[PDB]
Amino acid sequence: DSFVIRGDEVRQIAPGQTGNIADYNYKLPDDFTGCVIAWNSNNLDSKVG
Amino acid sequence: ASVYAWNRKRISNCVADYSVLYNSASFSTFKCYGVSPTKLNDLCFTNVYA
Amino acid sequence: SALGKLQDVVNQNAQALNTLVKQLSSNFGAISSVLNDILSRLDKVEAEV
Repeated sequence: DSFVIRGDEVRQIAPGQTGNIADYNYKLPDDFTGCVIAWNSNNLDSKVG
Repeated sequence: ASVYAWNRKRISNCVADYSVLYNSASFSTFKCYGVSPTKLNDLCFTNVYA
Repeated sequence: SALGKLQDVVNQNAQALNTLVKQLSSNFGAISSVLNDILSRLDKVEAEV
């Protein structure tokens, strides 16, 4: 599962979390089996203005 | 205040929404002890001291 | 005073049940002896512990 988010919201990408990303965008199950991999992409995904 | 002589504000006689606090990701830490931060809107307290 | 052997058999069964009930007031290292405190104060990820 692949997506872009701001650096603060990475802490919502875990089982049993709450807040606008966990609530309204991408919810993990309480007994998720898997791995969460994340990296800063400011060089690719940001733009001026 | 300076941490040697901290403020203590009595919080009382009110309705309070804690969801507006803990969802403000500007807080660099939001630990809770004896309660879940998400569950606070389902509770009442005799007083709160900030 | 005569029926001590029979009153002892009544008393031991009542004391065993009263002890079994009083043990519901013990914490055993939990936040409260009352299960509805734990369920009303915490999320499943804490409440299961």
